Amino acid sequence: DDITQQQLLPGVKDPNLWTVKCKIGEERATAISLMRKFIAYQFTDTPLQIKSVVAPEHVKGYIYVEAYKQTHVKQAIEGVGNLRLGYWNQQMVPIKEMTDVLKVVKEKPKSWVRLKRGIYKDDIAQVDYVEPSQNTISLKMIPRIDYDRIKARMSLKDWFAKRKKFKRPPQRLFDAEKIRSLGGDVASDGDFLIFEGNRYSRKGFLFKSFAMSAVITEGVKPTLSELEKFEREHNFQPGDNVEVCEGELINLQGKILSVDGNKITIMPKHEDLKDMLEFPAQELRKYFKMGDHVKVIAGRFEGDTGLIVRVEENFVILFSDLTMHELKVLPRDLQLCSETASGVDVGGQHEWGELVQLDP
Amino acid sequence: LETVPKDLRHLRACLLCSLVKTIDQFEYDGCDNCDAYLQMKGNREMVYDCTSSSFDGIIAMMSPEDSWVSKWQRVSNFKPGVYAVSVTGRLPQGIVRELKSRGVAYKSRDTAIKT
Amino acid sequence: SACPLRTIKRVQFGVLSPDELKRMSVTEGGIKYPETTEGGRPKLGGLMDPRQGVIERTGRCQTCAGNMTECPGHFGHIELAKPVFHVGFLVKTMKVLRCVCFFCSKLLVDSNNPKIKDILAKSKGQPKKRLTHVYDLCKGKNICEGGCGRYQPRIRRSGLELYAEWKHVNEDSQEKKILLSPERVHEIFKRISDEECFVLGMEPRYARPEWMIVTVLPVPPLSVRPAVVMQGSARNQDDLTHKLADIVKINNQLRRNEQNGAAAHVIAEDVKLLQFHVATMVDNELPGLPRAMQKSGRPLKSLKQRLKGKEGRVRGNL
Amino acid sequence: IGKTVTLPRYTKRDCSTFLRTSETGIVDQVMVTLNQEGYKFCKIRVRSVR
Amino acid sequence: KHMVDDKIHSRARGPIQILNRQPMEGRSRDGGLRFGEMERDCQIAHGAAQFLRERLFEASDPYQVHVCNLCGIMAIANTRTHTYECRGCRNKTQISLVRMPYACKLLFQELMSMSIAPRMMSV
Amino acid sequence: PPIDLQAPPRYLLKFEQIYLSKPTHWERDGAPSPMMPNEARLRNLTYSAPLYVDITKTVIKEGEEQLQTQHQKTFIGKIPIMLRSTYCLLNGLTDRDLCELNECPLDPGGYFIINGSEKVLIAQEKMATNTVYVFAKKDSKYAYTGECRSCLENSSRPTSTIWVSMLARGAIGQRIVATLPYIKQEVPIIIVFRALGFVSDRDILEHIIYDFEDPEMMEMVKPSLDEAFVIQEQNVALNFIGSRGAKPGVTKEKRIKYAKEVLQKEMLPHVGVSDFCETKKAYFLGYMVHRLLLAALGRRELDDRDHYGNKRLDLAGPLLAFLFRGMFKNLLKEVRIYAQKFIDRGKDFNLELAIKTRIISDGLKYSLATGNWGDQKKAHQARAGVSQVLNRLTFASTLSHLRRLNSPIGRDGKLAKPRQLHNTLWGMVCPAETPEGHAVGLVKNLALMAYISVGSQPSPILEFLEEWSMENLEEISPAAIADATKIFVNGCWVGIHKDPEQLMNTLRKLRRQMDIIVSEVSMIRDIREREIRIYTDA
Amino acid sequence: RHGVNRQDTGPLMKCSFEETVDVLMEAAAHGESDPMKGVSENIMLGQLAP
DNA sequence: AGCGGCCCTTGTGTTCAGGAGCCAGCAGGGAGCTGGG
DNA sequence: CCCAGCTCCCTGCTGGCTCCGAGTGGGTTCTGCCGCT
Ligand SMILES: [Zn+2]
Ligand SMILES: [Zn+2]
Ligand SMILES: [Zn+2]
Repeated sequence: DDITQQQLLPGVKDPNLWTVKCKIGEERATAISLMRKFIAYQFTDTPLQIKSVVAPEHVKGYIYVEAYKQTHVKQAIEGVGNLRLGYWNQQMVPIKEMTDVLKVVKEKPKSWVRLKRGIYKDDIAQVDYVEPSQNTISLKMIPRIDYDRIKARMSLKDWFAKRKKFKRPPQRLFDAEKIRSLGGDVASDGDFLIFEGNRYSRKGFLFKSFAMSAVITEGVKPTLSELEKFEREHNFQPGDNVEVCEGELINLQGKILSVDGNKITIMPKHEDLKDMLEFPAQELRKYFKMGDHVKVIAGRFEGDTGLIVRVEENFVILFSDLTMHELKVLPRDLQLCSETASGVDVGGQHEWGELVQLDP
Repeated sequence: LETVPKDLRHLRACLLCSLVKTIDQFEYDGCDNCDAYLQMKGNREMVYDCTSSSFDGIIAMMSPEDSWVSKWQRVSNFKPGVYAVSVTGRLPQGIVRELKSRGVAYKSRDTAIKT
Repeated sequence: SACPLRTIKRVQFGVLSPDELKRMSVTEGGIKYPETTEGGRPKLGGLMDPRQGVIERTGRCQTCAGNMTECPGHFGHIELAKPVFHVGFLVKTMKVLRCVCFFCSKLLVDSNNPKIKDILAKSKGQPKKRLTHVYDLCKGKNICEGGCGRYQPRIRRSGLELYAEWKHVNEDSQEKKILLSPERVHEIFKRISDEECFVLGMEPRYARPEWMIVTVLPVPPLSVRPAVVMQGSARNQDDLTHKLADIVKINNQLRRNEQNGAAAHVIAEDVKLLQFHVATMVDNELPGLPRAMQKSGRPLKSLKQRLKGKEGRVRGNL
Repeated sequence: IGKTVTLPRYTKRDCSTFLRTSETGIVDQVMVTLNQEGYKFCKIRVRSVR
Repeated sequence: KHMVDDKIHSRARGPIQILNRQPMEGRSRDGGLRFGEMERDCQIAHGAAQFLRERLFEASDPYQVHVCNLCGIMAIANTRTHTYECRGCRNKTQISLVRMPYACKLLFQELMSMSIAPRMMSV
Repeated sequence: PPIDLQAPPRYLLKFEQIYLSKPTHWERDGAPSPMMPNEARLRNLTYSAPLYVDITKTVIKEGEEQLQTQHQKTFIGKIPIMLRSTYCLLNGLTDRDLCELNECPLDPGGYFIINGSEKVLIAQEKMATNTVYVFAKKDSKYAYTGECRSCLENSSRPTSTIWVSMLARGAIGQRIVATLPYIKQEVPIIIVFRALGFVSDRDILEHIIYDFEDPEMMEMVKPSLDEAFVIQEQNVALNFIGSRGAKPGVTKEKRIKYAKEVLQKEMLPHVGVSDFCETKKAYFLGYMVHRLLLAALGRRELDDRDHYGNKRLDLAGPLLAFLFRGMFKNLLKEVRIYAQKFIDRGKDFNLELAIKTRIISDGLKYSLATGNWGDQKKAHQARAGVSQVLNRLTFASTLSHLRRLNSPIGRDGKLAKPRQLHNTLWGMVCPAETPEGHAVGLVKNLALMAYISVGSQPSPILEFLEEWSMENLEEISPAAIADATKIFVNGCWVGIHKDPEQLMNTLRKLRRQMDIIVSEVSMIRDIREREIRIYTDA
Repeated sequence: RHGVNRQDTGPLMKCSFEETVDVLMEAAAHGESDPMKGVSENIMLGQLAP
């Protein structure tokens, strides 16, 4: 097939392709209408001389035309509303890119998402299953149930009728005993529990289905507190000493001159080695020498500084300046930083040297 | 105008013809050039088995003989019409064997790269 | 305050290396959100990054923990998807390109050559003169010599685009006219050597030619582009803020079109638009190009205009 | 012109209009109308003897 | 119409512009008079360097900043904790306080926005 | 032009006539109110009256079935009304009535009220259109340049400016070349004539020169013939022009078509725009060339740019007319888009929904409020200054402001020539009153007795001339031109005559008797030349 | 601008005179240092001029 | 209801300071060299 | 042992870019809206 494709490659004699701007989402309709016009025009005195029309999906807002001349393309596209903008300018696709144009490329559960509108908006959720055909997805999140409503036994429709002046309930784990005490009816369906036409998990999470358009799937990232309620990576920064644990050049310590993502491709400077090597993240390891400052970005006690009396293969040991207690952390989680720990407060609730009233 | 799909809904692309039509149009007429072998007309099931609703792109061939894109898609021999850029799936194994007995080579229309 | 007071003995100028820009910036991972707030909460990854400074009066900087007055602005940065020519440096870039070859990225005249030795001796402490003379010599030359012996095309400028046009290309048919890309220029400049840079006149310590190409666009802090609380609750954003929002939008669009396969043509179009936006942000008066238009057809005010002349920062405020 | 705006010492921010600094005089007259959009709209003419 | 009462104007530390901290403009805003370029030049001719310094720096927009002695760039100075740090050099001790006009600070920031290093060598 | 659409169904949508109400204002209940001008001032309203039109929408689908419907008094916006004008509600009111309405009787009016702010339109100077001015510009590559800012009576197309330059001396001779609208290169005049359809050099020189006994003229024009010789055919010249065009069409046919369109429509529009106007266009072009030759040889003095008789004052009339023309074009475009989008689906539309009165109303308000005379989005490209806030410091100040004049030259210019007081300004402009600032000499005021014509149709004058012994340009032969007296009407060379003295006597008698020629009309007989120019321009 | 800025005075002084942005572009590109000698430079820095 | 695009009418359009001087790019022409006869 | 290319260089021209005094007091309009998704 590949050999025949070689003989099928384009040439000067073969007709060319031109790009034409068009409205978004109407490429199929435009192409069908164009063919109906050309077939109608076949019996007329002026037949369209364009050889073919392409409406790719991966590309949006554009249609391509195969024709002998641009004037032929112009005549073909004339009279079409969606091609009004395109008619002013026709772009000549290069021969090399024509094949790329024809080429097409054809190709998640337990992911964090958010909601756009509704009473559950601004609530983090985890995906359970996605049904593209039905355009709906299942999200497990912290339930929002009002206990006063259950106590007073108000209808959901009435609540929606008077929703204008009613405050939304907070986020709390579902409890069956609480509703039993409040007098509400609780039904059991296997692992899930049915209450007011909704399935609740034993743990307390609320599972519900919502439209993809309503759901948010871009620019979404949970917070640490949210992850706590619901409950590889590397930390390499400039000016840090790393060792080459694996590879031909082993037991060599270099400085982190650069930083990248999956493949860091650092340029380490080893002892008596002016030249810089190339190592990926997995080959790279974080190791430090004895009697040096170390900071922990992530760990049991993050944002802490200490000095290491030893360095075990996987359990580095340091002493926090805050208190004389041992602290064992992953060497990868460890870092070297001559700078003192800033200890900046989070959320600026209180400032350094700020009066507070613990008791009157 | 018969070759042209009647509407944008219920669109499908032939796994062999590489032609794009609607299921009802396929049943009424079928492939312009694939009728003798496929026998699509007269059986809705045959239409389902020979055409898939998942396809990528469409190109209309006004003159396949002199159309380079048609030559690239190997639809130059076919009469002018609307042909999909690529189709998903493959024809039934039994139909592949009958085509082999008939002496007509079968080639997959899955031109799109898989990743 | 505890730091000792000092006067100023000199000011060293140069170009901020992208690595230096990243290290300076407090917006880790750059900036990826054209929006300023998030339900009234200034988005950290947005333009109104609290790290970059204090937003509201009586607030405090998330970075320096200083109020309005005490706080100086802290920069952000934007990782441009593709390299982009810096309009202010465009002429110097063209001169450097004419100076070096495409392939060796070497000088079209060897340093050991007596003429270049003479120019170096003559223009000591005068990098501008050094550059002009070396540019003349490399205009004279047309091949690479211990170089690749290849044919250096002529460089032509067209607004924000550069075209390398070969006459008598090395091979029988390789290329005749190519739209040189910022990425290609950046690669050539990176390949250039430090000693060659000094010969050109650019002290490599303070200015490397590759730095001339924008890759990590700096982001001025809020104080530079302050947003004014309006009589209406709708805060009014700065012109630079709007331009940065446009640039961020184009950058995110291009980044998406890269992370997912997109037509090389649309990639080129996004690159062109991003180049135009950055160039206008630097200077909104380049002849020929369209003028960036805020709304209702009122042109923006670039940094170059801020500093340009009377009523500017220098004459108007210093 | 004592004016206030409802916020999103509470729930009200002052948006009053003061007399121009260093100026003085006596309120000549006051007129109250509705602008094109029905909003209350007051003009105050103040006269100062020079 | 032009009467002295509508033109008399004076100022002593009134409100200042937002962009730059210099005195506001116009007497309706309790602004400050413009010590213009020719005034600067006349003072230069007089040789009153200290008066010129007062007029252009201490009486218009005095400002203080912290600068890394190594890279000569403004550094983050949490005066509360007295935590002075330059990210680029990762140093904390070699930081110098520098007094300059806020307009000059703004100019330097704008240049660095233009991707220029107006490095600030206190040495 | 009426707007026609195709989805097949086709619509006409032609406008017929306008009806303008008086200033009215609606509250929430919909009650119209008579806005006292004082009320508009007080409530920051806009003194404008609603405007209306008659529209005829005829539909044809098949079988020439006409669906002609008419919508009458279609509201299309509001027009601010100059106070005390005919259509203002204070018109003709007694002093007692004005006092009752709280309006100073001595108040002269002549200003609009936009959002309660008084605004006054400053007359804007400009070079008189439809005229041939020869200027010597040694600074340029041209020894001399004739110029004509042709412009039809009324046309959305701005004035088409055409130049006819003589190249500075230094191959052998000096060549005459014309720069046309929508052409980026000059064109040999002989080439232009041949494109117009005059190949015989005899005919071309008949059009340009009128006395072939003038070897001076004829030798001086020889070099242009020498330059333009190879092109001997009208089609060849048209192809040449099309190629020279901004975007020449590869096809020679389309190039020639584009060139023919440019000649017929874009060149000397006031001479004509319809086909068969080629003879008139050729004669006018020949006259322009003749003026250039006379100036080059010094037989005729160069026109003085600052000579005020060569200037026109766009009062509120023409300025508002221009703004409204642009705005009406925008409204028609928007209605076209709306109707097209609805008919694309086969479904019909409502012209009432299509109409956006806001276009006209808001555009007029914005222009008269910001003084930016042009589209809001093109604020910079527009010229500001017009429509200043009326100066009410004193009655004298108000009168001066209402009688203000402005030169659009631009304050930045350091040329003292335009700023200088000119002799022509005698009796027309106050020689003393002028700002002493940077705008000295550029802003003027009208002398007490001064008065500006509002313009009038020259049709009755043309009819009288035809009744008279005047001979039509096409009718006459080139020979008679030499001795006869040319006759211009607003720059349109209409014909010639043989007794200019008694002709002028008749014209002056008619004007004095106020019979056919209104007072505003001006008539000039350049006795030294052989021209009689009659102007009814505003 | 030409005669003055072609001198080897200082980027800050040249920019204060004319072609501010172009002067600073050249200074940045060539990595030149202003020796803080001129009165204009000292004035801009707000330190006692010489 | 929020994001995207955009109106300069002539898609092709008038002067948004015009003019006064520097500086860069390129056409052209001559001086002189040099591999063929 | 000339010599027509061919290189190098200088002239000259054209075209492009930046500047055009200092301050002051007032005023108004505007800082999106509609089609598409
Ligand atoms: Zn801060
Ligand atoms: Zn090379
Ligand atoms: Zn530093």
